[PDB]
Amino acid sequence: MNGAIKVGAWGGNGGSAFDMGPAYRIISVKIFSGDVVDGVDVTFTYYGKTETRHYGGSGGTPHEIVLQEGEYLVGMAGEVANYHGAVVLGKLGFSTNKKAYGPFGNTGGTPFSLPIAAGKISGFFGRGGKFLDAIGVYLEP
Amino acid sequence: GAIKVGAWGGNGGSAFDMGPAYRIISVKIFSGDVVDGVDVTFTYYGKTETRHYGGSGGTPHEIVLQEGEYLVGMAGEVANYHGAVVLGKLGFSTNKKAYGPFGNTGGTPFSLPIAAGKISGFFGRGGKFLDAIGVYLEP
Ligand SMILES: C[C@@H]1O[C@@H](O)[C@@H](O)[C@H](O)[C@@H]1O
Ligand SMILES: C[C@@H]1O[C@@H](O)[C@@H](O)[C@H](O)[C@@H]1O
Ligand SMILES: [Cl-]
Ligand SMILES: [Cl-]
Ligand SMILES: [Cl-]
Ligand SMILES: [Cl-]
Ligand SMILES: [Cl-]
Repeated sequence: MNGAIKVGAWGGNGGSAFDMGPAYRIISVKIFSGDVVDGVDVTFTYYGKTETRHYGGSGGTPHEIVLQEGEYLVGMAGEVANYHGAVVLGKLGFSTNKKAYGPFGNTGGTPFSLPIAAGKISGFFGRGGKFLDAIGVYLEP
Repeated sequence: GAIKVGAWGGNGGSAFDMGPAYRIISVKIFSGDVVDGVDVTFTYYGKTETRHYGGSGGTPHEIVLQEGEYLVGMAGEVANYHGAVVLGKLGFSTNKKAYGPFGNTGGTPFSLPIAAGKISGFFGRGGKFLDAIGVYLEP
């Protein structure tokens, strides 16, 4: 994009592209998991108004990360998994400058990790179908 | 300023920190069983410098960047090796080719695809082998 740093897409090539773009501020992220990651719902500030986007499928059970002020997403790790034929995220977690969350989901696979020594996660993108085939992030300082 | 991603690997060795370069020219990865070391050669504020990270061992494999060839990928495997935790395998992708991975000791893998941006620099820890490595990213 427009001076943007986009990192990954980890996962399979199934499903449909989704691209959140960068946010001014991520308010909350909400991961839906059972066996795998079903989806992610994101809520953020763009242009001064609140927006919420719904990625991946609609299944699974929510795990909500509510960023306090001064809390930033500075890590994301998971496991790329075969699952009933499709390659999707079997596990997904996140770290802020305060706590870790997850990983959510119960299907192991080939792991990925993204420690962000400097910067934060500013947005998301990836692939979505019945479940969360794949996920990447936007970065910024 | 910068966007630093990772340090994948162990906590032994001494830290290193190339900082971001203007352009990267070549990366050289010495490996045997594991990843012994990396040489980087790059331009920086009108100079040309080289740095060697980690040890003296291994057989080299060179990535020489062409006109408008960026590093847009790094990937390998964190490893326990006769004690120390080190890069056991390591490879890069340019926007034209994949290279490697070099080294022959699996373990727990990592992948950093860059969909938008480039690797402009390295940091990490090194000793006799390449204990840990991370990268600086830029648009
Ligand atoms: C109630 C449980 O909460 C977490 O442990 C999830 O990983 C499970 O999938 C389930 O939602
Ligand atoms: C390969 C997969 O096998 C089982 O997991 C089924 O329930 C799926 O629908 C698919 O058939
Ligand atoms: Cl140094
Ligand atoms: Cl470069
Ligand atoms: Cl040196
Ligand atoms: Cl570029
Ligand atoms: Cl060592």
